[PDB]
Amino acid sequence: PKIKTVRGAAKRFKKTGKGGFKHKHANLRHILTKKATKRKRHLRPKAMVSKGDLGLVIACLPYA
Amino acid sequence: ELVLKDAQSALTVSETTFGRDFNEALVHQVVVAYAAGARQGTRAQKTRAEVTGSGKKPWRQKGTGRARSGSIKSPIWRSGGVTFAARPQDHSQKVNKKMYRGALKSILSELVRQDRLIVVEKFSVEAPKTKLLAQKLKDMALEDVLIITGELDENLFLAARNLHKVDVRDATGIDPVSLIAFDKVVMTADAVKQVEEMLA
Amino acid sequence: ARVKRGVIARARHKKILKQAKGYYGARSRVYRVAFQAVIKAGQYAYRDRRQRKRQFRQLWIARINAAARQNGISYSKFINGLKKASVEIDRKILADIAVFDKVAFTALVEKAKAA
Amino acid sequence: MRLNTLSPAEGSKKAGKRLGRGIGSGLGKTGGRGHKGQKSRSGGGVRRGFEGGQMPLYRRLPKFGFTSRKAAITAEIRLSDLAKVEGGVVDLNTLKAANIIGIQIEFAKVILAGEVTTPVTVRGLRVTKGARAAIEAAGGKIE
RNA sequence: UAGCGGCGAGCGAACGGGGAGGAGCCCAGAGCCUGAAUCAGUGUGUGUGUUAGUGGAAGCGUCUGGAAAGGCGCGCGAUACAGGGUGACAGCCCCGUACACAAAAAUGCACAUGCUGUGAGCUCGAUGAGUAGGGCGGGACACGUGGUAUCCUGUCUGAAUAUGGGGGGACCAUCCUCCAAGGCUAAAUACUCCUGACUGACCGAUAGUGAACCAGUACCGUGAGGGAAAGGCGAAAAGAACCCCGGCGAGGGGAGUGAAAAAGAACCUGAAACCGUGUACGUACAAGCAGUGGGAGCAUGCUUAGGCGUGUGACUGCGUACCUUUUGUAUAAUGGGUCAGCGACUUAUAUUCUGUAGCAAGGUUAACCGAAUAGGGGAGCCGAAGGGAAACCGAGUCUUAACU
Ligand SMILES: [K+]
Ligand SMILES: [K+]
Ligand SMILES: [Mg+2]
Ligand SMILES: [Mg+2]
Ligand SMILES: [Mg+2]
Ligand SMILES: [Mg+2]
Ligand SMILES: [Mg+2]
Ligand SMILES: [Mg+2]
Ligand SMILES: [Mg+2]
Ligand SMILES: [Mg+2]
Ligand SMILES: [Mg+2]
Ligand SMILES: [Mg+2]
Ligand SMILES: [Mg+2]
Ligand SMILES: [Mg+2]
Ligand SMILES: [Mg+2]
Ligand SMILES: [Mg+2]
Ligand SMILES: [Mg+2]
Ligand SMILES: [Mg+2]
Ligand SMILES: [Mg+2]
Ligand SMILES: [Mg+2]
Ligand SMILES: [Mg+2]
Ligand SMILES: [Mg+2]
Ligand SMILES: [Mg+2]
Ligand SMILES: [Mg+2]
Ligand SMILES: [Mg+2]
Ligand SMILES: [Mg+2]
Ligand SMILES: [Mg+2]
Ligand SMILES: [Mg+2]
Ligand SMILES: [Mg+2]
Ligand SMILES: [Mg+2]
Ligand SMILES: [Mg+2]
Ligand SMILES: [Mg+2]
Ligand SMILES: [Mg+2]
Ligand SMILES: [Mg+2]
Ligand SMILES: [Mg+2]
Ligand SMILES: [Mg+2]
Ligand SMILES: [Mg+2]
Ligand SMILES: [Mg+2]
Ligand SMILES: [Mg+2]
Ligand SMILES: [Mg+2]
Ligand SMILES: [Mg+2]
Ligand SMILES: [Mg+2]
Ligand SMILES: [Mg+2]
Ligand SMILES: [Mg+2]
Ligand SMILES: [Mg+2]
Ligand SMILES: [Mg+2]
Ligand SMILES: [Mg+2]
Ligand SMILES: [Mg+2]
Ligand SMILES: [Mg+2]
Ligand SMILES: [Mg+2]
Ligand SMILES: [Mg+2]
Ligand SMILES: [Mg+2]
Ligand SMILES: [Mg+2]
Ligand SMILES: [Mg+2]
Ligand SMILES: [Mg+2]
Ligand SMILES: [Mg+2]
Ligand SMILES: [Mg+2]
Ligand SMILES: [Mg+2]
Ligand SMILES: [Mg+2]
Ligand SMILES: [Mg+2]
Ligand SMILES: [Mg+2]
Ligand SMILES: [Mg+2]
Ligand SMILES: [Mg+2]
Ligand SMILES: [Mg+2]
Ligand SMILES: [Mg+2]
Ligand SMILES: [Mg+2]
Ligand SMILES: [Mg+2]
Ligand SMILES: [Mg+2]
Ligand SMILES: [Mg+2]
Ligand SMILES: [Mg+2]
Ligand SMILES: [Mg+2]
Ligand SMILES: [Mg+2]
Ligand SMILES: [Mg+2]
Ligand SMILES: [Mg+2]
Ligand SMILES: [Mg+2]
Ligand SMILES: [Mg+2]
Ligand SMILES: [Mg+2]
Ligand SMILES: [Mg+2]
Ligand SMILES: [Mg+2]
Ligand SMILES: [Mg+2]
Ligand SMILES: [Mg+2]
Ligand SMILES: [Mg+2]
Ligand SMILES: [Mg+2]
Ligand SMILES: [Mg+2]
Ligand SMILES: [Mg+2]
Ligand SMILES: [Mg+2]
Ligand SMILES: [Mg+2]
Ligand SMILES: [Mg+2]
Ligand SMILES: [Mg+2]
Ligand SMILES: [Mg+2]
Ligand SMILES: [Mg+2]
Ligand SMILES: [Mg+2]
Ligand SMILES: [Mg+2]
Ligand SMILES: [Mg+2]
Ligand SMILES: [Mg+2]
Ligand SMILES: [Mg+2]
Ligand SMILES: [Mg+2]
Ligand SMILES: [Mg+2]
Ligand SMILES: [Mg+2]
Ligand SMILES: [Mg+2]
Ligand SMILES: [Mg+2]
Ligand SMILES: [Mg+2]
Ligand SMILES: [Mg+2]
Ligand SMILES: [Mg+2]
Ligand SMILES: [Mg+2]
Ligand SMILES: [Mg+2]
Ligand SMILES: [Mg+2]
Ligand SMILES: [Mg+2]
Ligand SMILES: [Mg+2]
Ligand SMILES: [Mg+2]
Ligand SMILES: [Mg+2]
Ligand SMILES: [Mg+2]
Ligand SMILES: [Mg+2]
Ligand SMILES: [Mg+2]
Ligand SMILES: [Mg+2]
Ligand SMILES: [Mg+2]
Ligand SMILES: [Mg+2]
Ligand SMILES: [Mg+2]
Ligand SMILES: [Mg+2]
Ligand SMILES: [Mg+2]
Ligand SMILES: [Mg+2]
Ligand SMILES: [Mg+2]
Ligand SMILES: [Mg+2]
Ligand SMILES: [Mg+2]
Ligand SMILES: [Mg+2]
Ligand SMILES: [Mg+2]
Ligand SMILES: [Mg+2]
Ligand SMILES: [Mg+2]
Ligand SMILES: [Mg+2]
Ligand SMILES: [Mg+2]
Ligand SMILES: [Mg+2]
Ligand SMILES: [Mg+2]
Ligand SMILES: [Mg+2]
Ligand SMILES: [Mg+2]
Ligand SMILES: [Mg+2]
Ligand SMILES: [Mg+2]
Ligand SMILES: [Mg+2]
Ligand SMILES: [Mg+2]
Ligand SMILES: [Mg+2]
Ligand SMILES: [Mg+2]
Ligand SMILES: [Mg+2]
Ligand SMILES: [Mg+2]
Ligand SMILES: [Mg+2]
Ligand SMILES: [Mg+2]
Ligand SMILES: [Mg+2]
Ligand SMILES: [Mg+2]
Ligand SMILES: [Mg+2]
Ligand SMILES: [Mg+2]
Ligand SMILES: [Mg+2]
Ligand SMILES: [Mg+2]
Ligand SMILES: [Mg+2]
Ligand SMILES: [Mg+2]
Ligand SMILES: [Mg+2]
Ligand SMILES: [Mg+2]
Ligand SMILES: [Mg+2]
Ligand SMILES: [Mg+2]
Ligand SMILES: [Mg+2]
Ligand SMILES: [Mg+2]
Ligand SMILES: [Mg+2]
Ligand SMILES: [Mg+2]
Ligand SMILES: [Mg+2]
Ligand SMILES: [Mg+2]
Ligand SMILES: [Mg+2]
Ligand SMILES: [Mg+2]
Ligand SMILES: [Mg+2]
Ligand SMILES: [Mg+2]
Ligand SMILES: [Mg+2]
Ligand SMILES: [Mg+2]
Ligand SMILES: [Mg+2]
Ligand SMILES: [Mg+2]
Ligand SMILES: [Mg+2]
Ligand SMILES: [Mg+2]
Ligand SMILES: [Mg+2]
Ligand SMILES: [Mg+2]
Ligand SMILES: [Mg+2]
Ligand SMILES: [Mg+2]
Repeated sequence: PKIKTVRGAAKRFKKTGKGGFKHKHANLRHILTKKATKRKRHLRPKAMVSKGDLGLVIACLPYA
Repeated sequence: ELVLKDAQSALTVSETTFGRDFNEALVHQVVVAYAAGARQGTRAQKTRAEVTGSGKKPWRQKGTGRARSGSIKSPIWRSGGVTFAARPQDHSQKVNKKMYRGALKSILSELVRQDRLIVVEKFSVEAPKTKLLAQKLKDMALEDVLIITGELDENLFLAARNLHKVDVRDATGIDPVSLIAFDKVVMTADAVKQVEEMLA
Repeated sequence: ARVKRGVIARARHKKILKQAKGYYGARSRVYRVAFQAVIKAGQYAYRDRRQRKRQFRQLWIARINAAARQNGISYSKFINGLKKASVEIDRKILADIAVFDKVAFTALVEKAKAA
Repeated sequence: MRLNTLSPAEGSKKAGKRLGRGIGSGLGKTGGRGHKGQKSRSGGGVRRGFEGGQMPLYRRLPKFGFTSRKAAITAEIRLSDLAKVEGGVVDLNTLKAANIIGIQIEFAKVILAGEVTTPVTVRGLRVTKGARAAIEAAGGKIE
């Protein structure tokens, strides 16, 4: 049978041109008023997955 | 060109299709794949599941001095098991059109270099009789041959069944293993023309 | 393609049991026991190629040390006597000479007495 | 060449790992899978994205976005693969019969992929600013 | 993939496209006219299968040998060299085979077809009510009540019925499309107790069925049920008349048969553990993984006037099995009485990487038809473009009012 993609992983990562994956930063859902705006600003844009935890992502979604 | 043995006519052929370097790996792959495609692969053993018997424990886990057993059907036990039982399976491995054509083009060109390929004009026996075909191959110094023909004639095809060293394929139905197998290939001028257009 | 393995196994066991020929009891008869014996034999054999070169040196030294003390010099002073006279002759031969040609050997002890 | 004299290219075939076949084999007794633990066990090994019970990366991170229904049915026509249809008319249905874009694609776009020669009148397709310069430089009109 | 999902584990479409295969109808009924299409009894000649079968080509001499089919020499058939048997391996000895044939009788199909027995075409109409829908509770849909369409119904209700109604994924309005609440229908599709032929990089007696053998047997269990072991003399029984020892025994030795009787029915080959008998050497003051270095003697085959090669091994240096598991094992931790046989990284499909081969801005086909692994088939897939949540823009683009 075909490999099933880990769907939850498909909904949190997106494949970039070179091969890596963009993902949204954690700590930006609730409890925002106590956070400084400089954090919240820096957490807003999408960010790349580190080389340590890349193999875990590549495994759980083999298609794209 | 392909010189004939009863005419000496300059039969012009494509320099590619009948004049390439011998790509050995390609030909080996195509002939191995062809030979694989011949396998029917009809077999099975029976796993510990499929063997007849019960799922009873022969003896209880403890207390007995025996080595803890769980089934009479286990592969380490005699009579019933075979750990990785076989199953019927399609061995027919895939071969790229271009690789197959390229391999034929290759092996069909080495018959010119090695002088196995005896290209001829009209090749047909009188009546459906092996006796005649046998007598006419004696003139040509041929014994083991693959007589490839354009118009497949009953007179010829029916006079080469019983001859083990003579096979009569149609120009459409040439094969990688067959061209290599037979000591000579007696090809008809029409068959060369068909094979030329087929391989391209 | 099922592979029976009785022809090969037998040949493999029979090979080792041929190397264990001469050993006591099960060590010659019984593959499972022989195979250990044949390995340990090889281990000891490998070891004792090293020990052979040690034992013989001792043996020779003890012959030379005996043969020199009959002439009145100890092995320790004798070898220094030979080395200070730049004599290149080894223990193997000195020990051979000591036994066979004592009248010759005596000359080396004089040659050593010079130094 | 004979049926026997054939041989493969050097490097093509590589035998294959055969575990549990003596000392000399190298791998043999614990078929290259160490001593004990879940990974040594037959049918062992943890599932994908399992970090020992720590909350996995694909769950500690937040989920974002929505999949567009429209993007599925739009195409990105490379300018090089444009003069391969019917002289110089590329509506959409003509471009589809050339097998350049899929059947269920109603919107399409011609981007600056490079290389045009013949004059192509592009009618209906949305055209890029870089491609509009090229297509017109070659001679072709738009709309 | 879109979705679903303690948005976890996992579950997972549809539209659309390519193929196989194709076919449609009948009632809720009046008309002029009607046996016409149709499927319907059954006969009925037919075809051409099935159940018995018939014919079916061409070899000879020498050489080993128990025996020739084998070696060598000369031939001959071949629409037949598939295969099996015959005293060893047979195109021509036999049985078959290709091929040509064959039914008194019983049947399976495929066209005429007399017909108990059956209606087209018309006009006109009608066009499925406790039903659709709803509330309540459940289940089915990829879809877990979720914004949840659609389907089914236990329960309580309840329309309009063709200017009518259902559906287009909450819902509404326009557009579009269909006609529910009555039915029927071959093919492509699934399967093989069983029958016939043929085929295997399937097994060859611990394998292959549990079962090559009188096996679902012996045997075990109150019973349901479980469930073995066990193949082979030789070409031919020519299966050992007779004589001898013994109890008219078993068993043996002769004789005879045979190529062979260490092929004598406990029968091809006949391994190992294990047990003997005979030789050579060692061994009754010597301590221990039993060997290994060194090494005398004795016994030996050879040669030769050389020494070796073996067998043994007095004395002597060193030396605590193997596997496992462990920081670490002679360990008094595990496992093994021995031998022989079997006994554990496979398979399929996806995916990524490496080698390799093809072709390269291209590469490649799937099911499918075809009959021969070719050739079609490019439906599709992957690549040549990315950024953005997305619209969208695009060698850029997102960010932001804009960004050096
Ligand atoms: K025997
Ligand atoms: K000791
Ligand atoms: Mg990319
Ligand atoms: Mg920072
Ligand atoms: Mg994909
Ligand atoms: Mg090569
Ligand atoms: Mg079962
Ligand atoms: Mg039970
Ligand atoms: Mg015990
Ligand atoms: Mg079995
Ligand atoms: Mg494979
Ligand atoms: Mg076999
Ligand atoms: Mg073997
Ligand atoms: Mg000894
Ligand atoms: Mg022995
Ligand atoms: Mg030393
Ligand atoms: Mg040293
Ligand atoms: Mg010195
Ligand atoms: Mg290599
Ligand atoms: Mg393999
Ligand atoms: Mg290795
Ligand atoms: Mg290792
Ligand atoms: Mg290796
Ligand atoms: Mg081991
Ligand atoms: Mg272990
Ligand atoms: Mg453990
Ligand atoms: Mg481990
Ligand atoms: Mg399991
Ligand atoms: Mg398991
Ligand atoms: Mg695993
Ligand atoms: Mg297409
Ligand atoms: Mg621009
Ligand atoms: Mg939770
Ligand atoms: Mg399911
Ligand atoms: Mg599943
Ligand atoms: Mg369409
Ligand atoms: Mg089509
Ligand atoms: Mg379709
Ligand atoms: Mg079709
Ligand atoms: Mg068909
Ligand atoms: Mg059809
Ligand atoms: Mg069709
Ligand atoms: Mg039809
Ligand atoms: Mg119609
Ligand atoms: Mg109809
Ligand atoms: Mg009604
Ligand atoms: Mg007939
Ligand atoms: Mg007959
Ligand atoms: Mg005959
Ligand atoms: Mg004679
Ligand atoms: Mg005679
Ligand atoms: Mg003679
Ligand atoms: Mg004779
Ligand atoms: Mg005789
Ligand atoms: Mg004869
Ligand atoms: Mg001979
Ligand atoms: Mg002749
Ligand atoms: Mg023959
Ligand atoms: Mg014989
Ligand atoms: Mg022969
Ligand atoms: Mg003959
Ligand atoms: Mg035969
Ligand atoms: Mg012959
Ligand atoms: Mg016929
Ligand atoms: Mg009849
Ligand atoms: Mg008759
Ligand atoms: Mg009849
Ligand atoms: Mg109706
Ligand atoms: Mg009604
Ligand atoms: Mg409804
Ligand atoms: Mg309802
Ligand atoms: Mg509604
Ligand atoms: Mg509804
Ligand atoms: Mg409702
Ligand atoms: Mg209510
Ligand atoms: Mg409700
Ligand atoms: Mg409801
Ligand atoms: Mg519910
Ligand atoms: Mg459900
Ligand atoms: Mg939701
Ligand atoms: Mg909501
Ligand atoms: Mg609705
Ligand atoms: Mg109506
Ligand atoms: Mg109307
Ligand atoms: Mg109307
Ligand atoms: Mg209305
Ligand atoms: Mg309406
Ligand atoms: Mg609809
Ligand atoms: Mg609907
Ligand atoms: Mg509506
Ligand atoms: Mg809608
Ligand atoms: Mg929807
Ligand atoms: Mg829909
Ligand atoms: Mg409306
Ligand atoms: Mg209706
Ligand atoms: Mg109507
Ligand atoms: Mg309804
Ligand atoms: Mg209906
Ligand atoms: Mg209903
Ligand atoms: Mg109903
Ligand atoms: Mg209906
Ligand atoms: Mg019917
Ligand atoms: Mg039918
Ligand atoms: Mg066949
Ligand atoms: Mg075969
Ligand atoms: Mg087989
Ligand atoms: Mg066999
Ligand atoms: Mg058996
Ligand atoms: Mg046997
Ligand atoms: Mg047996
Ligand atoms: Mg059984
Ligand atoms: Mg009983
Ligand atoms: Mg037997
Ligand atoms: Mg018999
Ligand atoms: Mg026999
Ligand atoms: Mg007798
Ligand atoms: Mg008497
Ligand atoms: Mg008597
Ligand atoms: Mg008596
Ligand atoms: Mg008596
Ligand atoms: Mg008597
Ligand atoms: Mg008597
Ligand atoms: Mg007797
Ligand atoms: Mg006798
Ligand atoms: Mg006799
Ligand atoms: Mg005789
Ligand atoms: Mg004999
Ligand atoms: Mg006897
Ligand atoms: Mg005799
Ligand atoms: Mg014998
Ligand atoms: Mg008897
Ligand atoms: Mg016996
Ligand atoms: Mg016996
Ligand atoms: Mg027997
Ligand atoms: Mg025999
Ligand atoms: Mg026997
Ligand atoms: Mg015996
Ligand atoms: Mg023995
Ligand atoms: Mg003696
Ligand atoms: Mg003695
Ligand atoms: Mg003695
Ligand atoms: Mg003594
Ligand atoms: Mg003594
Ligand atoms: Mg003792
Ligand atoms: Mg001691
Ligand atoms: Mg000792
Ligand atoms: Mg002596
Ligand atoms: Mg002597
Ligand atoms: Mg010796
Ligand atoms: Mg020690
Ligand atoms: Mg010691
Ligand atoms: Mg352990
Ligand atoms: Mg360990
Ligand atoms: Mg342990
Ligand atoms: Mg411990
Ligand atoms: Mg111990
Ligand atoms: Mg220790
Ligand atoms: Mg112990
Ligand atoms: Mg202790
Ligand atoms: Mg102890
Ligand atoms: Mg213990
Ligand atoms: Mg333990
Ligand atoms: Mg152990
Ligand atoms: Mg024990
Ligand atoms: Mg594996
Ligand atoms: Mg792939
Ligand atoms: Mg790559
Ligand atoms: Mg290139
Ligand atoms: Mg192409
Ligand atoms: Mg088919
Ligand atoms: Mg088509
Ligand atoms: Mg085409
Ligand atoms: Mg096409
Ligand atoms: Mg790529
Ligand atoms: Mg921009
Ligand atoms: Mg801007």
